[PDB]
Amino acid sequence: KGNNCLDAAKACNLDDICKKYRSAYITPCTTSVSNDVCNRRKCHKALRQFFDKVPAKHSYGMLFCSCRDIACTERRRQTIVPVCSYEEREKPNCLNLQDSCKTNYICRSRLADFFTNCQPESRSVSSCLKENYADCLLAYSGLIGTVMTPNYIDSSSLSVAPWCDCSNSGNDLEECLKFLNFFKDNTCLKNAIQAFGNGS
Amino acid sequence: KGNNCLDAAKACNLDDICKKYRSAYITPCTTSVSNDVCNRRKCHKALRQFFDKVPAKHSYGMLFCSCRDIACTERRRQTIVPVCSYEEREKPNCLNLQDSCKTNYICRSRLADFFTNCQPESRSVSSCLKENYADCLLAYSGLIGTVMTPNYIDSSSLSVAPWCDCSNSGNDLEECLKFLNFFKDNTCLKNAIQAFGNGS
Amino acid sequence: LYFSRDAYWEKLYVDQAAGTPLLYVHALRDAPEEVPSFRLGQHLYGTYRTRLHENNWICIQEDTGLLYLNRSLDHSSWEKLSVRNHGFPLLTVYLKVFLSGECQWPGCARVYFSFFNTSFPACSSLKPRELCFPETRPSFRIRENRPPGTFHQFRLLPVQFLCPNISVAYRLLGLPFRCAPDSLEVSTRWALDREQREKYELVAVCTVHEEVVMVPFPVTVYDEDDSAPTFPAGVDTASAVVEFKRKEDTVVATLRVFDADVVPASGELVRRYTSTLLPGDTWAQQTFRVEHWPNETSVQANGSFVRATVHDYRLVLNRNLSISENRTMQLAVLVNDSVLLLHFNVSVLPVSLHLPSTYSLSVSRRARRFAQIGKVCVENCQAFSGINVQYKLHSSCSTLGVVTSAEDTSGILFVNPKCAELHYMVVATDQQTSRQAQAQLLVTVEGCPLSCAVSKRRLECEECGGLGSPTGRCEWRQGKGITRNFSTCSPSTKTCPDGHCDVVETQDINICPQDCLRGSIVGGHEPGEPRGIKAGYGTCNCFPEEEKCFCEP
Amino acid sequence: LYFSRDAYWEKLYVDQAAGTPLLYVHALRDAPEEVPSFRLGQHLYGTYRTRLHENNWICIQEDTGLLYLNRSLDHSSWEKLSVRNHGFPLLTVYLKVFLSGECQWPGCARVYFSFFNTSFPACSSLKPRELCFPETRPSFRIRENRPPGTFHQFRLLPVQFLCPNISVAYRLLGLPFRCAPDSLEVSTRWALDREQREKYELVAVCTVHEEVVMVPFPVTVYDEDDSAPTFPAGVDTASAVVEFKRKEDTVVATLRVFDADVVPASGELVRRYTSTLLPGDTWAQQTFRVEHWPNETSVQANGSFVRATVHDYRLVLNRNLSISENRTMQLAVLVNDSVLLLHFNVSVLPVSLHLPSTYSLSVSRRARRFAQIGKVCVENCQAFSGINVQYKLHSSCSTLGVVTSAEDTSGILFVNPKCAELHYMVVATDQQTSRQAQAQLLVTVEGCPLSCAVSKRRLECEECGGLGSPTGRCEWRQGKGITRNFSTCSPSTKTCPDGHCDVVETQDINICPQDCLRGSIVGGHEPGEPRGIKAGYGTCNCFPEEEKCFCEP
Amino acid sequence: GCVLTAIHLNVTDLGLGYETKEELIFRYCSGSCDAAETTYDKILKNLSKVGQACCRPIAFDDDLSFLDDNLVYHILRKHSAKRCGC
Amino acid sequence: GCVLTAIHLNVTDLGLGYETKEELIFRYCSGSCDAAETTYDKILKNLSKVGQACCRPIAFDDDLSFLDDNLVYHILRKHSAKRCGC
Ligand SMILES: [Ca+2]
Ligand SMILES: [Ca+2]
Ligand SMILES: [Ca+2]
Ligand SMILES: [Ca+2]
Ligand SMILES: [Ca+2]
Ligand SMILES: [Ca+2]
Ligand SMILES: [Ca+2]
Ligand SMILES: [Ca+2]
Repeated sequence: KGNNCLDAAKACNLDDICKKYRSAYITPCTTSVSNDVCNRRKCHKALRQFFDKVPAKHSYGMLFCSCRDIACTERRRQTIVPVCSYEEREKPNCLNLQDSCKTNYICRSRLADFFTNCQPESRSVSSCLKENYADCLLAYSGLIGTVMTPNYIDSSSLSVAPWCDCSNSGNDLEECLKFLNFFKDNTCLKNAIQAFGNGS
Repeated sequence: KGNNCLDAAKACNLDDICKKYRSAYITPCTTSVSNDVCNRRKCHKALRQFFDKVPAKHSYGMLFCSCRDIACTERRRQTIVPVCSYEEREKPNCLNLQDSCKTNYICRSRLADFFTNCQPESRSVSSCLKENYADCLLAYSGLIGTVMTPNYIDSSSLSVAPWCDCSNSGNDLEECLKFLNFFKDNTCLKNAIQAFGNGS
Repeated sequence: LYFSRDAYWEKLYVDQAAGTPLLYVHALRDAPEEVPSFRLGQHLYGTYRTRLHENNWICIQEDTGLLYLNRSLDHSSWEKLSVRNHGFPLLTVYLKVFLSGECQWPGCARVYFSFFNTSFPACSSLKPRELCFPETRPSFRIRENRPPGTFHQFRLLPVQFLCPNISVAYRLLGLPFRCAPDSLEVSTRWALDREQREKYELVAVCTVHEEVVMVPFPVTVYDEDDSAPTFPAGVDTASAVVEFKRKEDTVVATLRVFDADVVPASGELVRRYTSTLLPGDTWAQQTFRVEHWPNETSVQANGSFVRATVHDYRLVLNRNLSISENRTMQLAVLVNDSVLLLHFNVSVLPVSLHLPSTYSLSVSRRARRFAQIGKVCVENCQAFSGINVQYKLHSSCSTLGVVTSAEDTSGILFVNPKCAELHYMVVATDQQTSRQAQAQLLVTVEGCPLSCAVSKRRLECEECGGLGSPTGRCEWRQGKGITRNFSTCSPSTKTCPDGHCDVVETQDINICPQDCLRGSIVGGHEPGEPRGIKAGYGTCNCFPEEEKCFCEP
Repeated sequence: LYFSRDAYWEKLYVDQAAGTPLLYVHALRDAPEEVPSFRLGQHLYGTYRTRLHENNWICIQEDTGLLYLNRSLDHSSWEKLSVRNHGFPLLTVYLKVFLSGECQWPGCARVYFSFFNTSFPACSSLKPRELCFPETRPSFRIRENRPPGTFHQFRLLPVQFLCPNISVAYRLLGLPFRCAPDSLEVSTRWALDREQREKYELVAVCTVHEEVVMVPFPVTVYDEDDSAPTFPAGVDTASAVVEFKRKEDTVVATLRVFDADVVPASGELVRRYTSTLLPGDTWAQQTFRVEHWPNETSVQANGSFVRATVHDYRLVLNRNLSISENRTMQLAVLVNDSVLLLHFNVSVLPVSLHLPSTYSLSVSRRARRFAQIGKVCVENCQAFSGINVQYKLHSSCSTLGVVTSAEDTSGILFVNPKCAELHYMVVATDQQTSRQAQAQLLVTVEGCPLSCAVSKRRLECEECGGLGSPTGRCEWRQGKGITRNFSTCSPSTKTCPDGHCDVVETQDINICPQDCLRGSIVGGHEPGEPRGIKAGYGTCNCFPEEEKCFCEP
Repeated sequence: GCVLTAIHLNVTDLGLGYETKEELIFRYCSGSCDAAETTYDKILKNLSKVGQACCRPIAFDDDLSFLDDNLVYHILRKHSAKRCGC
Repeated sequence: GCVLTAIHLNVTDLGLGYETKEELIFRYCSGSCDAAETTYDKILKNLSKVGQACCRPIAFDDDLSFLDDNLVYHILRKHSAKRCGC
């Protein structure tokens, strides 16, 4: 039957503007050069211009296609190519990733947005405001393409994480987890994902 | 078997430079315009550039192909298109044609050359000098393309004439014939034609 | 005083004596008082008129015009000159003879000499063919109506001067030419006129010792203005009535004048044969002119074909006349010849502008834009030439429309809700005169590419319509090689595949292109002389937005 | 003085009394002299840290750190504030607690309040689940090795202050944590250390009236630099002999140091764990360096997985060494931790340049230019890394030629009249040391497109030769989908269709393009990571003058 | 003649071996020409199974690219057309 | 591929219907191309009797003209080639 992700791909690639700037974020991410595997810098530049120019219902479909089987969850994690753009040889520490985002302008824009937007506070209805979903959405999918890249880990759930852990942390560890599980276990972002995947 | 004229045409059109400037003298002579039959001026300009630029053995072959049957003599007269370039509605008087050549620079060049060159004087061997044939040749074929155009009349012989007669002449009549039959009955030019048509 | 000939021929050799006579000369007389004096030139002119050296060898008798050697000829002289000869073979030098620059008749006559390497040959080596006359024949030139005299002398002077022991005789054949016995001057008894006879090619008889020789003898007789203009046997004046054309120019009346001369030739014919228009009203100078061109003809007068001039005079219009002119005049012309009287009855009649008032026609309502239906014509259809009768269509529903074609000044009408009968008061106006008229149309109405030329086959043209259709559909015309009968899916079967490009076809460039495109047809073609097709091979179809057609079977 | 927790939760309602106690606070002691003083903040901070209004309703006891209402709460107060709430639903405001800007532990602790629209609910509407502990669980934070004390108090103060007729009890489960009867302060008997245990998630027991409730209790134990560097059970110093590579950088020797702390984290690890190189000859500073990077690991010490650091020290080369170096030193390193002694036996041996002198090989004379034949190799083939041993070919007939490949520093020899045996004295030179050698070659000689890649089929490659052939002809390699085993008519079957682009292949751009073109292959491809092919579909043939290849079945 | 036609397809229906399911909108040129249109082609028809004119494009569009299943992006240049000609 | 080839012919062998016997030297372009050379043509081969690339010229020469039998000159423009391409 396929899934929601291939049909969302049909939704994007049929519009030729989504397709053209798709190829824009494709091209430097997979021409391997001498003694690398790609260029990380050009690839991330081109992802940022994709998630700035092309409108919502193509891209957030493919990024937030709701899943019912396992290859869906695979392709759910696959949405920005870890192997070239997210993964590296090592995971640094998460405060290192935070300050390296803090030396980046657009990254800090997206990170302050995500601090603002998908916040799981006290008892509203679905742990959100339900109409700041899009601002929640334009937070997370906003965060794509800068040095702080979130992506999926748990295929069997909706817990996302960047490329670090709380190793080598010492005193700030729990604060690290206060940051880290903020990407991993958000009730508000998971409600937003389920709401966008039901068809809102 | 053909004749000397079609083989001389094979001689010209095989060289592409003769062919290209052939088309140069072709083109304005046979695109009929409104209330004319051609342009006489452009056609004669283009004949003059043909008989200045392209060398000898192509053109003087077709112009001086020696004849043995009647359609040869036809094509012998045909060599510059009377209907557009030589014939008109009327023949003027021959002194009128002479002074109208005298108001033309290049025409007077060719006419003084022909006065100089094909002269039938007292008893040399073939009424010529036999090595001023080419100067004889570059006289007559020099005269092509200016307003004094010689062409054949008697198909059965080699007597050429321009587009006039000695009508309306009065006192200068015999002098007219002194001019006129100078194109018509030259022993020197006819010896030159026979010599070029034997293969000299 | 003029010379009977122009060019003289005599031969020289080595070591001839001094006082050896060469030739006599001859000069005719236009008056009996005319005493021919004679003197020589100075430089031996060579081949291509090259001055060679001062002639000191030769003297002349003025009284007889006799050339004779004062000094003798030798190889020191003839190799001194043959180097100056510019590397050319020597057989011709010459002099000048003035009698009272470039030497020409009647002021001058150039005399040749043909030298040879040998000396004077002996008397037995001379055949009697060359004892009578030299080889290059004389050409005798006599004006008519003169004091008649002597123009030729026979004897070869070196021959009898150095071989006198051979009896040589010369004579001639109601002719004024006679040869005296015992004196070999050729004389003419009375004066000649061209108007009786003009060619005399006689024979001079020579007798040697034995051989008798016959030789040519041409005489050309000249002419004078001994003639005044003359009518051709009772034809004085023609007339006609200016009726229909009214173009800027049209020949109206034509007269013939016979002056029996030739002498005012085609160059100075402007200066003498002037068509002096005798005056009258100045309106004729606005509206008429007299043209005059000759052509010369020959006629039998006394057995020869004597020629003279024919002078025609024509009345040609000068401007585009208006319609309403109603006048008459008598236009006179004086004729000079260096003086005849001519006239012309010229009357101008006006034209009625009575268009046929009541006329009806039916139109198929399925017709497309620019649809040829009917001919509006004035009462004199094929006859107007310089009058701009323009058609205006006042109406009282927009389907039809008329523009006058400038060819016939006739009307071909075109297409520019329950209204199947209309009323078009056709107004027939003019531009140069404000006179219009009007008439009643009672028009009765009876209920794929853009152009027709894009079509290719027979039923493809007949089952589909284009832009200019009066019938809704187009029409296939179908008719050797590079010929004017070609084939096309044309709109207007008498006007599209036709040979004329009217204003019906040229408003927007889709209507009828075969007669009106400006492209470049590929194929065995022959270009239409305005434009378009004059001939095309096989089938010819057109694509006008690219501005191109094709001829291809 | 630090806080046992960071964030405190308590609920408010409408019309509670003045003097109504909210909560106690707790502050631990790093020294017994440390007297925790307590004072409040000023502005009720709202959602997204918005200052709302001056809190005048609430006072505190510094001595117990007790929050209690001085003024009462009413709808005039809570609609005054919910407008300032920026149009957001109100359930959370908070304050600051300094004890001696942005509020953080250990200088500050922010205390929340969760107001509700209703007033204080009655005693029977309170389930015993929410009579013991609030919903948001505490998080207890204790440093090791401190004056042990009290960090938590049990009683919900509005509950017993306004429903005192319910008997409520609290207790706890060789642990230093104890709960006193008749006084519900939680205390720790002796001081903790992380190095024995580090996680204590216990259970506090609550008893209502009847229901007994069990709740979580997490305690995190911190760490200190109570540790100096330590060897890992008798491992003090390693050694090795600098033998073959001589690259600019290569790790030589590696030691492990165990400091049992974690506390100098990855940020300030530059400032404390400094690898102080103890001096000696200054040549080691030219030629060696000490690199130091940690990685932290966990270990069982008393049943918990206590973690600490592992500090490795490595000797890495600093420059491309020359060949002839023959020395030895003992390099010492001091290790700081805020101080251990280390050393290294480092000896440099030179390399002989003895090329094998006598070696012979046969060459087919039909071979083309750039023809791979034989391997020249020095005595230690796969072992040199930073030495430029260049090959010079002195000869004593020009057929062969050698350039050293910079990969192996080995020689692949190429083709650059009755002469079928030659003598090539192969001279093996260096650049950084003038030491060369030489050897004897006794070469024995034994009697269509431009490139090979233009070929397409099997016999088309095998029956025709290209440019780089040592055999005269080319060679077809033949081997799923977008895979590294592709097929081509390649020249050098171990070097052309290979994955490496050497200096044999890159002189003129015709030799072996599949591994060395820079074009853009059409087809199901996968680009070669330098250039060329990494994978290609079907058959792949090349046209190099257009600089383009094609993959197509 | 040679005219433009848009279509919907899968990149799997391109069949280059890329491991995805994603798609494209593809615009091609179809329809034969007038089959002679010069003297030279008439003489080619006179002399002769290879033959007359074809339908081709006259330019190319901007790129088309995507993701596969296996962690890898794939690019395409020179793949679909805008304007069509003989 | 598409390459240049000179030839000798008659204008009668052009067969446009001109009434002469005179001749010409004619230079044409022959030979087929590589038959795919882009992704788009691969997808055209996937979708489909009209098809792949052709041999054409890239410019034209100077004019060619002559006389017929019947008193008349005849002109030709755009008739023979110099350089050949796909
Ligand atoms: Ca008279
Ligand atoms: Ca007279
Ligand atoms: Ca007169
Ligand atoms: Ca027409
Ligand atoms: Ca400790
Ligand atoms: Ca410690
Ligand atoms: Ca330590
Ligand atoms: Ca290689």
